[PDB]
Amino acid sequence: LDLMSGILHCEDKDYKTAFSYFFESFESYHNLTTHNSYEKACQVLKYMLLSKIMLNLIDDVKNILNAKYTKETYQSRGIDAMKAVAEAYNNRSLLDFNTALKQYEKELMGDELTRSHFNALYDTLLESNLCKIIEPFECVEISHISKIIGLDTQQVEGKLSQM
Amino acid sequence: KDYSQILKEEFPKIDSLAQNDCNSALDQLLVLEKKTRQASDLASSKEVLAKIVDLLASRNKWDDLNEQLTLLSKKHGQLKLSIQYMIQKVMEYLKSSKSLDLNTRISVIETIRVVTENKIFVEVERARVTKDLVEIKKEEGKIDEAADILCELQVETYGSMEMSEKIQFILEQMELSILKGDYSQATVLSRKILKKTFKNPKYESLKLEYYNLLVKISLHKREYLEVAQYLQEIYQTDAIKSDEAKWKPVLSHIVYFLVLSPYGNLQNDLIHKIQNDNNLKKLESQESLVKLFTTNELMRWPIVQKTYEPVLNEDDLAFGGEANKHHWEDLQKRVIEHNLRVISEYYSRITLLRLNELLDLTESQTETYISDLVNQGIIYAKVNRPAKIVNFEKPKNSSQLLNEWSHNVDELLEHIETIGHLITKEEIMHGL
Repeated sequence: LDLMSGILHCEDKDYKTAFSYFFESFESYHNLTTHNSYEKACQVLKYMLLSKIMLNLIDDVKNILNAKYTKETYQSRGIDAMKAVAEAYNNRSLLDFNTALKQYEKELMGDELTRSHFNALYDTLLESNLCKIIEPFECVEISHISKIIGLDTQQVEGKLSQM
Repeated sequence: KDYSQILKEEFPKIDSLAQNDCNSALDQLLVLEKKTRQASDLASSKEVLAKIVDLLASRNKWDDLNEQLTLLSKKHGQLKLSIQYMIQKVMEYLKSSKSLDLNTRISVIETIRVVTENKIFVEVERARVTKDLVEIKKEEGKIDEAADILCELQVETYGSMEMSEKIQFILEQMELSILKGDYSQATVLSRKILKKTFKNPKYESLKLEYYNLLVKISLHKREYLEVAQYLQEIYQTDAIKSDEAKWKPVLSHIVYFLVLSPYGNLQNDLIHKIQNDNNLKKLESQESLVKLFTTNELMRWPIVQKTYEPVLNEDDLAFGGEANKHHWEDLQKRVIEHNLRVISEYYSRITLLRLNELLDLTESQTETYISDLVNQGIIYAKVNRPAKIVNFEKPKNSSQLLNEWSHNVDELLEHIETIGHLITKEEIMHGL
């Protein structure tokens, strides 16, 4: 019941409320152990980290994966896939984001529910990628920005006037 | 009384195997129990109850001896505190026998329920028993089994007992945690024993572990802010137990750590240091480089960086050395930061053609380190690509420009007031 509660909050965002149901659910699936399938507990761990990424919090994401008592018997490439995404989201670059995007697409993106979130992060991190390019303030070349991000000129200029 | 006649009680059982020794211990168990119970602290002789250990030692396996301690643990044992003096007897024949009993010694520790289960903690014995089992695991090549045993022992801390020896027990897991491959486990242990021993004076053997474990954890972290902190604390304060010949070169690595760290508040403290200027020339050579932070032109630095590396690629008393690339990996990144801080505090604007010649880098490598310092909130510089210049002047509002002008007006009144009082002070020489 608490699992499907936070899922309905994905459309209207406001992930601070959905995180309350995701945190309380992890204690329920962890106490079941052999009484249920281990795959169900792995999906709950994904909903907690992906909800904190939308809230733009780096420390709260690293407090779980780096903690050995949070994962324990639950580990896989799909769980560690969010670690590379969190590092790419913190650095705000499409180089490390797209590197693990197509590699884990058969694992991390295998869930159609969470797939809609990565599509929003495409335009979200791209606007965040421009923040790392504008670090030397103003007086930068538009053509020089397109060569760094590696996209079309019309595609970059469309996202520059958006922000 | 009856305790002095124990030698003459059984004549024949001394020269034989004496299979009835198990029955003789049970007969004395019920008799001496009613005469002591929990009333008298020390009444019955501990040697009488521990005599069964000396009866069968090298003439029988230790499996039957552990069964006798199990029955005494479940029963009263003639006293409630008698178990305290029984395990003290167990620690004698262990180191005096060895031979083929080293392999069976592991089963002896695991069989005893006092060292395993938690008790009233009158022992101050089992702490060394647990360490003996871990030393066997380290000799067998198991890094994980050695660190996991002492991890649960440090959870229960005795009230007082050993003071300086207990510190070594707490610091023992920190040494085996890094060997396990995780340095984050020893971080929690450094936040407990260090605070309690901060105000207490440490002896010679106490500070030997802090000289290593404190800088060893941050060694793999590659963070030099914590390396030059805990090291200088033990170095500057006391540290008179060591030899002054090897004590001076320790400072040579301390100054080298300030360059790899993002500056610090300890740089000016070592400039006025007495022992830093004199004695070893490497101490003054690295100290002379500290005054060059503001005057850095980057011109002569790679000449020395490629020629003289006394503390750079050669480490002895601190890091012990790793590789030539590892020590120079973060070295080149800091030297660039030393130059950019000077230009930001000197040049208001400079062309990219000249800035690349001063940094000895390309166009891509130049804007890489400059843009990284902007996000860290250190240097704010506006790079002008069309003009091919970088403006280091930060913008100021109208209130900030008028505020600094107000400090000058108040400063001019100080010079007017100072000179006003100097006329009367210098009137002695003028009116002479």
